[PDB]
Amino acid sequence: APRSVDWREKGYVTPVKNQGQCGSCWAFSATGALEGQMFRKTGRLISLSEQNLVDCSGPQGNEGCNGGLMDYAFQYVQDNGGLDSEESYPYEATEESCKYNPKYSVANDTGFVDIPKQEKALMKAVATVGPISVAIDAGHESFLFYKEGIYFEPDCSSEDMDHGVLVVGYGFESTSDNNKYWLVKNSWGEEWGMGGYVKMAKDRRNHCGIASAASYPTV
Ligand SMILES: *[C@@H](C(=O)OCC)[C@H](O)C(=O)N[C@@H](CC(C)C)C(=O)NCCC(C)C
Repeated sequence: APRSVDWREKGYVTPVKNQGQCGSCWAFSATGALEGQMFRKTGRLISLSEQNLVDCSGPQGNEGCNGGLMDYAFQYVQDNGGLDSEESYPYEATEESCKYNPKYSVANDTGFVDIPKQEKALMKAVATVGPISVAIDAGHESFLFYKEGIYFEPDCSSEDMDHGVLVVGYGFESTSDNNKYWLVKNSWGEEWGMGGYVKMAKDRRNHCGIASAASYPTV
């Protein structure tokens, strides 16, 4: 695997979005990964509807603004046979009745792959697949008010993950102990962190659980 990967450099990643006051992180992490795989497949980068997932993927186990899972979202897209564009079904930060329209479907997937729960397995996936949906422990004020640099929270849990985000690459901080990081796309707007991104400690014992719930859709 390469020592450094950053899929934003190759056009795989839409601009940072903002979930607002809705527990819909799972939907944004899911659209992020599917946007990456659809771009690899077609060469077209098209923003996808988190609202479609919020309103319609209840049968697969998601709960709208009361949470969900990226794998459930990938299953909905497979079950449903498509997912609408962001443009045609824009984000509302509240759940309403399902309004999926196949006429505006711009994506599909055939399932998903759950990655083994090891950071080096996550590294290979990021290097060979593209952006990867992951779960992290985001429940600390150090993370809420994160500004820049490599985030490391000694109290972070590797099993109490609560926030779905997107790993778009990894790297190392030039000038050899605790220098590696994951490049993570968050869904809290472009003002949060580093243009919406956070560098999360890598190879420091699965910090904040980043490798415990990693997955991507198959297209
Ligand atoms: C994520 C979120 O929006 O928090 C940022 C404020 C949601 O809380 C959420 O869906 N969390 C989720 C696990 C993530 C995807 C790692 C969860 O708790 N799922 C179980 C709840 C059930 C509705 C599936």
